[PDB]
Amino acid sequence: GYDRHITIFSPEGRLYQVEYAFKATNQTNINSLAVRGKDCTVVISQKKVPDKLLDPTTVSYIFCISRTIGMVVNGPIPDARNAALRAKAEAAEFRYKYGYDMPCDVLAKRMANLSQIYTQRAYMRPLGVILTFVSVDEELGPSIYKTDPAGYYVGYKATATGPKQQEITTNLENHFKKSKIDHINEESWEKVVEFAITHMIDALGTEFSKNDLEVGVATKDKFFTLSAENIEERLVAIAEQ
Amino acid sequence: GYDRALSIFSPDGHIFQVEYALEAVKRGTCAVGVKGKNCVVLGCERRSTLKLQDTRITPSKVSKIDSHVVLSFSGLNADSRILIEKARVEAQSHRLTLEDPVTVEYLTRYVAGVQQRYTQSGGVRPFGVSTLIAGFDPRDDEPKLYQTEPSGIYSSWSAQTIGRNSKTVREFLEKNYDRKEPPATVEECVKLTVRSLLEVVQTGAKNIEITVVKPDSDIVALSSEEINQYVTQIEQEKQE
Amino acid sequence: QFNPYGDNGGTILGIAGEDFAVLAGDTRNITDYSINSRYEPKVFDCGDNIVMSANGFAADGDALVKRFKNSVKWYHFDHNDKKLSINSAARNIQHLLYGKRFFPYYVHTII
Amino acid sequence: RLKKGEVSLGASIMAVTFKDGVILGADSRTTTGAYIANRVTDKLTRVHDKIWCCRSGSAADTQAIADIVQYHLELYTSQYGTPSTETAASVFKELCYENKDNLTAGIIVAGYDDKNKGEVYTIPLGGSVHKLPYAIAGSGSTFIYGYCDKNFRENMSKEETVDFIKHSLSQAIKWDGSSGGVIRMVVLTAAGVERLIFYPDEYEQL
Amino acid sequence: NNYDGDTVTFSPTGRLFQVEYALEAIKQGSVTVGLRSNTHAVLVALKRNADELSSYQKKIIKCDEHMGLSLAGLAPDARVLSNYLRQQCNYSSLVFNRKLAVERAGHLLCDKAQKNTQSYGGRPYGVGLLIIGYDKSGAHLLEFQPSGNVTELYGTAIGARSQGAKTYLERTLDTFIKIDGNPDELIKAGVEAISQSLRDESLTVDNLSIAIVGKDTPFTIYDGEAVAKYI
Amino acid sequence: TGYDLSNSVFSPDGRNFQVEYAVKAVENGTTSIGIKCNDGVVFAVEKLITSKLLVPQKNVKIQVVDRHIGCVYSGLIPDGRHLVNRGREEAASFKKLYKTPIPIPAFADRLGQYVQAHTLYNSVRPFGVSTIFGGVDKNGAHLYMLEPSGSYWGYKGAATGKGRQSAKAELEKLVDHHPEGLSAREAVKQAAKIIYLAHEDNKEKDFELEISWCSLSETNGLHKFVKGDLLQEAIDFAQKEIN
Amino acid sequence: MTDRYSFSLTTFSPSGKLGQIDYALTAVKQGVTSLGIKATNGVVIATEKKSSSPLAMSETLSKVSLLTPDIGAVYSGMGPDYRVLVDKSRKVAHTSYKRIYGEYPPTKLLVSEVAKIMQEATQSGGVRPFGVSLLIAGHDEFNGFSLYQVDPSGSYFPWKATAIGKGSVAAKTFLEKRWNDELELEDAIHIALLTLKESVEGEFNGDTIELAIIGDENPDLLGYTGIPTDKGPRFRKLTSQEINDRLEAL
Amino acid sequence: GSRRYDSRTTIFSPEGRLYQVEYALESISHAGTAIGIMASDGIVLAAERKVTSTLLEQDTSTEKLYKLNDKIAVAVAGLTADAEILINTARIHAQNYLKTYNEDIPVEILVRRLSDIKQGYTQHGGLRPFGVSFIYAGYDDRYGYQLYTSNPSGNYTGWKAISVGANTSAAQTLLQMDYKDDMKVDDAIELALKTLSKTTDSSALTYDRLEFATIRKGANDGEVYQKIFKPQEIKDILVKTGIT
Amino acid sequence: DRGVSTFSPEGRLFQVEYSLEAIKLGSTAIGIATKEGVVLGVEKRATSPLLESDSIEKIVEIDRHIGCAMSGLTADARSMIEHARTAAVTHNLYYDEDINVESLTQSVCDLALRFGELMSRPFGVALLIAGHDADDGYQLFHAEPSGTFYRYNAKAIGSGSEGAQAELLNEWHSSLTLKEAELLVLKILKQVMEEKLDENNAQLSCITKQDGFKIYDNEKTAELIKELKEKEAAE
Ligand SMILES: [Cl-]
Ligand SMILES: [Cl-]
Ligand SMILES: [Mg+2]
Ligand SMILES: [Mg+2]
Ligand SMILES: [Mg+2]
Repeated sequence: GYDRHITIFSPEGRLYQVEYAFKATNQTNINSLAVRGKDCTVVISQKKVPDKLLDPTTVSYIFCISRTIGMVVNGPIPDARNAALRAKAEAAEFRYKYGYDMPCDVLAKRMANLSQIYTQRAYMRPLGVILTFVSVDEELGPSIYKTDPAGYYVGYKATATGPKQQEITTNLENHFKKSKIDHINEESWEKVVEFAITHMIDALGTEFSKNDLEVGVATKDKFFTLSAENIEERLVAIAEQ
Repeated sequence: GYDRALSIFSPDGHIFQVEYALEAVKRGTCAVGVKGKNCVVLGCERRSTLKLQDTRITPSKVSKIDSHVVLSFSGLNADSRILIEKARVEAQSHRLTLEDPVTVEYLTRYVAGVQQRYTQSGGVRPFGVSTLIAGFDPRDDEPKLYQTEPSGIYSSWSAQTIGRNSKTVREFLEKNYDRKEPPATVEECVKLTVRSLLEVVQTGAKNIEITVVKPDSDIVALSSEEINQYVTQIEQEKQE
Repeated sequence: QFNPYGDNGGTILGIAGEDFAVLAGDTRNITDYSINSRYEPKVFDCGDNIVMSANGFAADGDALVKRFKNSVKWYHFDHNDKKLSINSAARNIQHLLYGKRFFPYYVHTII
Repeated sequence: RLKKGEVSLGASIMAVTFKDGVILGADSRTTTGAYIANRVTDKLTRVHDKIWCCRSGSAADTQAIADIVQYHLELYTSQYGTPSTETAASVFKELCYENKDNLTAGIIVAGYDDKNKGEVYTIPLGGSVHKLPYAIAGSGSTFIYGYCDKNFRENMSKEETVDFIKHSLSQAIKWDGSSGGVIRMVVLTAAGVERLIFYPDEYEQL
Repeated sequence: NNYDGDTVTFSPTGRLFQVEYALEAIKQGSVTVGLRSNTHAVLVALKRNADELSSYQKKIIKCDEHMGLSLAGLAPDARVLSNYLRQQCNYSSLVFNRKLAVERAGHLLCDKAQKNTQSYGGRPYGVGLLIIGYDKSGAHLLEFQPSGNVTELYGTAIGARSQGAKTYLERTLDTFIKIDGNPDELIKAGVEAISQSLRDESLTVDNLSIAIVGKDTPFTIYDGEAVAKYI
Repeated sequence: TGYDLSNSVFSPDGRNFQVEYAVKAVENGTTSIGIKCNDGVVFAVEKLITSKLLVPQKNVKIQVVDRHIGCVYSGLIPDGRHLVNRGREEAASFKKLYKTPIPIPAFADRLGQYVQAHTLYNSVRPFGVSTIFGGVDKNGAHLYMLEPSGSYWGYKGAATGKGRQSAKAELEKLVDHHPEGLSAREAVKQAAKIIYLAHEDNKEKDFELEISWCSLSETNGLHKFVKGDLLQEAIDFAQKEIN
Repeated sequence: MTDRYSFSLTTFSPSGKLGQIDYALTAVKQGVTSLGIKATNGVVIATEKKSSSPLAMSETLSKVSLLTPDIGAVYSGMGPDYRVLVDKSRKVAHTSYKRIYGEYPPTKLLVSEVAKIMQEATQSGGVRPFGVSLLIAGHDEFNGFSLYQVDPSGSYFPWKATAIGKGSVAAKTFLEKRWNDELELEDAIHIALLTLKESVEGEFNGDTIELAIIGDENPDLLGYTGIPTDKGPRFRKLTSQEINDRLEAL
Repeated sequence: GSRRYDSRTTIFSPEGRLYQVEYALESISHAGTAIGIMASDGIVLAAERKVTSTLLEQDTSTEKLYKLNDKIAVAVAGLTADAEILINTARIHAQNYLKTYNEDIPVEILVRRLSDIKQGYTQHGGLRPFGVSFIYAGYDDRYGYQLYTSNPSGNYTGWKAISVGANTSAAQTLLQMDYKDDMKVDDAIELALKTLSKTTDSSALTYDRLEFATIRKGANDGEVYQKIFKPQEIKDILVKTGIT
Repeated sequence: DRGVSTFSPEGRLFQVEYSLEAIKLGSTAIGIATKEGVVLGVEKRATSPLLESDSIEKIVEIDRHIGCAMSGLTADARSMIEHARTAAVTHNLYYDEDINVESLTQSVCDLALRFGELMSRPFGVALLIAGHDADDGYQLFHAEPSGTFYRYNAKAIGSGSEGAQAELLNEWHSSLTLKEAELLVLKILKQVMEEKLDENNAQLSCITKQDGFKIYDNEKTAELIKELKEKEAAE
C-alpha cells in the first residue's frame, strides 16, 4: 500500500497523507480561538511550557506576518515556522509588486494554493499545520481566514482550532444565535479580548493564569501580541465581574 | 530528466533488459542475408495474417541508408525507424566531412555503437532490434554483410539470418552455403535466399520480399511476379 | 576606458652551451618613467632543471610562471614522479599561452 | 552618467544630526534639461518608520532603489525586528555599489535609533558609504559648501537645525537653476515623525 | 534489513547501514600503520597482491611536499579523496601562499564524505585513510573514516588485524613519541608495530611500504630495495 | 505499514518516524550542555577517551560561528559539522547585506528552517544531531537547542546526549536555586560539575572535559575557549564535588 | 534534493484501466451535486454550498467562478484542485488567446485549454490527476450559447443539460423529462432549482444555493460608458435575494 | 528515495514485450470502433460514438473524427484527451512543412513523425505511453489516397481497409469478405456502415451514435474535398442504405 | 528494486561484483610480458561457422607503443578504447612525447566507477593493456570494472582463466624469449579452448620497442601453431 505513503488517490478517492497531516495538527495539544469586534479582530491560544529549563518568552505559536496581518498556528513548531517565513516573504513581495498591503484573505488564498500543490505534487509533503490569519482589512473590515493541509480555506465570523475545537465552536455558535449578529458588539479591543478568554474558559472548563495564555490583536494599520502583564491586567477585569 | 538505470547486471552476470530485447527480436518476422561472389541479397518475411493491406504505402522491410548501403531488421518496427534515421544522417555527415561515402563496416560500427549506448545509459531501454547491414564500399567490388544486435556487438557474415525461426534457416544455410565457392551469379544468390525462407515462411505469394544490391550503388527491389517465378521453380525441382 | 594591460619593462637573455645553459635577466621593474623596484627577480627555478622567465606585463608574467610551476607539480602526481623534459615543458607552455589566444598573456617567455 | 532625456533629480538635499535626533531637508524641483518637469516633488522618502532618505540624481533610479530598500527592511523587521540606520545604509550601498554603472543615484540616508540617536550616512555616485555629522548633496550643494562648513555646529537644537537647513537650501535654490519650489523637511526624534514645509515668499527674502 | 537499501534511510535504532557496510570494506583491506614523534611522522603499509605473478597494490599517496596518506579499502575512492586533498593543498598555496594545515585537511575530508551520506542516489566512500604531515604546529597524524569522522592521534592502525598493531602502539606510546631527530629509529618502531598484525606471512622486500615526513624532510615514499634496511 | 521506511511520510498518527529514528542516534551520542548566565552563555561537552593514543586537547568538538556564536552538538559528529558550515554561510550573508552581526534568534531560525527542510523530502535524510548553541547580541544573551525535526526553543539551561536526564535534573536545580541569575565564571564551574555528574551514564571509558563561553564582561561579547588555569580550576571544582 | 519524481504516477494496469483517473472520478462521485442547463437565450449553472461550519462565511467561498466576461464555471469534487484550475484557466485565456487576438476565447477553446492542463496531470512526472469534474457554461458570437463538462482524464463533452457529483444519476433522469429545445432562460432557471432540491437535504434557500447565468449583455455591470461595441458581461451571478424570489413561485 | 514508487514504464518483459504498450492496447480495445475504407475515387471514415446519452448535444460535438489539414483527417480510438495532444502536434508539424517547402505535407511523413513521438514514450522518459490508436485518411500527389494506422508502440502500417478499437477481429473479417479493389466511394460508404451495424454492441445503429466523413475528389476538377457529415446527413445516408 | 551504487553487507559493490560474473562468461584472453617484448593472445569464439572470423576484433591498438586485449561484454569496450586512444594522442599533443603505459591504464580505470544514479551501470568487460615506455620498459596491466588495475608478468582472463593462470604460474620465468612467450600463449589457449585451436579461431599480437604494436597475420600464427605441435611431440 504505497498509496498511503505519497499524495496519490486511494481506491475510495482519498489522500491518506493529507488526512494524516491533519492528525499532526493536534500533536502540540493546544487550542486556539478567533473572534471579531467592531474595530478589531482578536485571536487567543493556549501556552503550555512543561520544561522548567525553557525560556518561556521564546515559546510562541503566534506570528506577526506583516504590520497588518497576524497568524496563529495549530501544529508542530518546525512546520509552523516554515509557514510563517513563507507568508512573511509573500506579504512583502505582494506590497513591492502591487503597491499596497496584502489583504488577509488574499494571503490566506496564496498559502492555501501552496498547500494544495503539496497534495498534488509527490516530492513535497504537506505541512502538518492549520494556519489562522487575522487582520482588520481596509476594505472588508475585521477578518478571519483559516488554511489547512488539504488546501481548503474560508472566511469566518469566528473560529476555533485544536483537540477540543468542537466544544469551543458550539459555545460560540450558541452565542451568535442569541446575539443575532455576525460579531462582538463592542467598542474597545480590550473587552473583545475579555470576551474571547471568558468563552474559552467556559468551553474548555479550565482557569488560566497570565502564563497559560497567548494573545494577538489586530487593529486598523497594526497587528500586535500582548505581554504577560497585558494579559494579567485582562484576567483581573474578568474576575472583577 | 528521467535517470533510472534500467539496464543493469544480475547476480549470475546477465543484463536481463538486453537479453529480453533479444526475445523481441526472436518474435519479429524472419530476415535473411546472403552474399554471393559479386552481390548481396536481403530476404525478408511478411506475415500473412494481415489481408486488406496497401503494399504501395506500407513501410518496406529493407531500407536504403545511402545509395550503396541497405539495412534490414528483425524485432520492434518502431525502434528500427530510429536506428535507420540516425544511420542516414551519419551517412550524409560522413560524405560532408570525409568527402567520401561510408564503408559498410563503418556504418555498421556506428549503428552498433548507438545500440550499445542504450544498454548503459540512464532512463532508456535497449533497442528491441537486430539488423543486417549490407552493401559495397566506395570503388570496391567485394560484397559486405554485417549483423548487429541489442547488446551492441557486431560482426561480418558470409550468410546470416535473424528473427523468428531463424535457427531453422541458419541450419539450412550452414550446410547449403560453401565458403570455398559462394553463389557465382545474382540468380544463384537470390535462389538460395528464397530457398532458405521457404523452409520457414508458409506460402511464396505476397509473404517474401527480396532486395538485390550490386556494386556502384546498384540496388533494386523485386516484384511479386519476379519472386513467384523463383518459388515456382524451386517447388518443381523439390518433387523428386 | 579601462586598459587591462601594462608595460613593466626589463629585458631577458638565454644562451645554451654544450653541457650547460644560462638564463639571464635584469632586476629592474618599471611603469612609465618611474622605477618600482631595483631588485624584483623575474627568472625562476621551476624544478626538473628548468629555468623560466616571462618578460613584459609582469602580472601576466607572474600568472604564467605560477601556472607552469603548478603544471610541473601535477605532472609528477599524474605520471609517477617522472622528470619533465625541456621539450615537453615547451609544448605544455604553448598550450598555456594559446589557451588565452583571444585575451593573451602580454609576455615574451624564455625557458 | 544620466541617460539621455531622462528625468533629472538634481537637487538641493541635506541631512543634519542634532541634540534630539536628525533632520532631513530638500527642495522640490525636477528637470529635463531646462524644463522643470515637476515643481513640487517630494524628495524625502520613507524606507522605515524612523529611517528616511534624501534622493538625488535620476528620479527613476532613486525611486526603484528606495522601493527595493523598503521591501528589504520590511522583511528584515518581520524576522529580526527593527533594523539599525547603519543596516539601512548598507542595503542602499549594496544596491548602489553593485549596480554603479547602470545607476545615477546620490542618496543620503538618515535615521533615529534609541541607542545610537541620530545618524547620517551619505552615499555618492561611486557607491561608497560615509558616516558624517551632517551631509549635503545634489547639484545645488556645491554653492553651499562654504556656508555649511562655517555655520554647522554639533549638538544644535531643533529650531537652530531648522534655521540652518532653511538658510542653506535657500542659498542653494537661489544659485542653482536645477533647484527650487518649496523646502520640505522631515524631523526624526524619539517623539516621532514630523513633516515641515516652507514656501518661496518666506525663504527667498532671508 | 529493510533499512539498508540506501544511505538516506535511518534504522529504528538510529543507524545508517550503508555507512556501516562501507566501514566493513575497510576491515577487509590490508593493514596499514601510522605513528609520529615531535619531529617526524611515519606511515607503514603492508601491500597486498593478487598472486605471485601480480604486483603489490600501492597503499601510500603523496598529497603535497609536507602531507600525504595511506589507504585501506576501495583504492579508487582513495584516489578521488587524495586528488581532492591535492587540489585543496594546492588552492591554499596559490591563493594564500600558505601550506595547508593538517587539521584543515581533515575537516575538508570530513565534510566531503558527509554530503555523500545525506543525499539520495549517491553512496558513502568505501575507504579509510591515515593522513600524516608536518605543518606550522609540528608533526601530525590523522585517521579518516568514511562515516565522516576524522580523529587526530599519536599513533594508530586500520585494516585487517589492525588491533594487534594498535595495542602495541598503545604500550609503546611513551617510547616512540620521544624519538626526535632520528628517522630510522621511528621507522623501526613502526615496522615492529605492523609486525604485530602479521599471520603466516612476513615482511619481504617488495611487500613492505614506508613513508616519512618531518622538520627537514619532505614527504617521501620508500619501496623495493630502499626498505631492505628495515627487515 | 512501511511508514517508517521513507522520510517525509506521515504515519496514521501524524508522525514522521524517520525523524524519531534520527533522535535515537542523538540519544546514543556523548553528553553536551548549555548554561545561560547573567550576561552570556557557557557550553560544555563530554569527550570519550577511546585510547591512550588520542592526543589530549587536540580533537576539538565545540565550534564557533561568526565571532560571537558558539555551537556544540551530540549524535553524528559529521552532521553537526555540516550544520555549522551552513550556519557560517547564513551568518556571513546576513552580515554582508545588513552590516550588523546576526542576532541569535535570527541565527536560530536560519538553522531551524534548514533542518526542517530536511524533513520535507524523501531524497534527504534528517539530521542526526541535537544542537545546543547561542551567544551575545544587541538584546543580550540567548541560549537555544535545536532538534532533528527542526524544533527549537530558547532555554535557561539545555542538555542532550546519553546523560541528558542526569544533566537536566542538575540544570533544574540551578534554575531554582538562582532566580536572580548565575554569573559567567560560576557557570563555567557548574558546567564542569554537570559533565562529570553526567559521565556516570558513560563510565566505561574515562573522558576529557572541554568548555567554552561568551560573556559581555568576561570575554567582551566574543566566543572563546576555556583553557589553562581557568580550565584546571573548573576541573578541580568538579573533582571535589563527585567525592 | 530536487524533484526526483520525473516518472509517471499514473500508469496502465493489466486490464487497461488508468487507476489514478478512475480513483479521481470516485472522488468526484463523493463530491457535492452541481448541474448545468442550456436554454435558447441563455445557460444556467448551479450547485449546493456545502458549509464546513455554521461559523464559516459561505459567501467568501465561491463555487461558481467567472473565467471570462462571457464564460463561467462550477465543479464537483475537491475544492482546492478546482480553485487552482480556475486561476490557471483565467491566465491561459489571456496568455494563449487575448494577448494574441485582442479578444476573449470562445467557450470550446478555453475548455480545450483547461482539458490540456488536466490531461498533463495524468501523464507528467511526479503528479496525480486533478480530483474534479468541471461544468463550463459560456457564450461567443459565432457559436452562441454552450455548455461543457470536463473530467479528470482531460476529456470534455458538450451538453444540452447535465449533472455531476453526489446525486447525478437521479438528477440527469429528472432533466431528461423536463428539457426541450424551446426552453426560455427563466424556464431553465426554474428547472435548475427543481432539480437541485432533490439532491439537497438541509436548508434550501438563496444562502445555501449558488447559481449563475450566461444570458444577455449587462451594460450596468460593465463599469464604464463611451464605447458602443463594448456592451458588458453576459456572465451574471444571481444574488441571494434573486433566488428566493423564484423559490416562492416554485 | 523515489526509486521505490517508480513503475518503470519503459522496460521489457522476460518474453520481450513492452508491458505498458500491451496494456495500452488492451485499453484501446474497449473504445468505440472506428473503420477506414479506401476506394479508387476517395476514402471513407466511419466511427461509433461511445454509449450516447439522449441529452448529449450531437450537432456541435467532436469525439472521433478530427481534421489535421485540408487533405488529411484522422479517426481516433482510445483516450480522447491523449489524442488531442497528438492532433495539435500533428497540425503544427503539417504547417511547419508547408512553411518550409511551400507544399502540403505528404501523408506518410506526417504519420511517421507522429508515430516517432509515440515510440519515444516507450523507450525513454519514464512516462506512460499515449493510449491512442489512429486511422489516418489522406491524399497527396505522390501516392494519391492513403490509409494508415498507428498505435501506442509507435508502429504504423498502410491499409486498403482497416478497423481500430472494439471488435476489430470480427470487423476485419467482414471487411476482408466484402472488400474489392475496383470499389467506389458510395459502395465503401455502404460497407463501412454495414460492418459497424453488425459488430456494434448496441441494439440498433442510429444517426446520433455515429460520426462519418469522406475524402473525395468530388469537388470541381482535380482537387480534394473533406466532408465531415452533419447529423441530418448521417440520418439520410442511413435511410438511403436501408439500415433504418 | 535497489540502488545501483549499493554496498553489500560484506563491503562490496553489488553491481561491480555482478559485472565480474559477466567477464567469466567471456572468451579467453592471455598476456605474457618478457624483456624482449609483450605478447597478447585471444580466443575468437565464433557463435556459428557462417560468421567470418576475421571480423572478430578482440585485440586492438591504442597507440604505436600500447596494445589491448578484451574479454566479456565486448561491445562495452568500444568507448573504453575510444577514451584510451584520445588520452594517448592528447598527451602527445600536450607534451610532445609517448604516454606511460601505467598513466594510460589509470586514465581508462577512472571511467570504471563513473556510474550510478555518468552512465547507468559498470562496464561488463575486462581489459589486458600491454605496452612499452622508456622508464618502466615492457609492461602488462589487467584493468577491471572495479577501477582497479594490477601489473602482471603474465595474466589470463575469461572463462578458462583460473586454469590458465595456474599454468602460467609454473611456466613463467624472468629470462623468457619472445618466441618462447608466443608458443606459451598458444599452448595455454589450446588447453582451455572448447573447439580445436587454429589460425582462424585464435589470434596473436605483440608489442616491441623497435617495431611497436603489431597484430599477427593468420599465416604467421599458423606457422607458430605448427612449430608448437612439433616441439611437444619431440619429447
Ligand atoms: Cl497562487
Ligand atoms: Cl522624483
Ligand atoms: Mg513573529
Ligand atoms: Mg506529496
Ligand atoms: Mg533656482
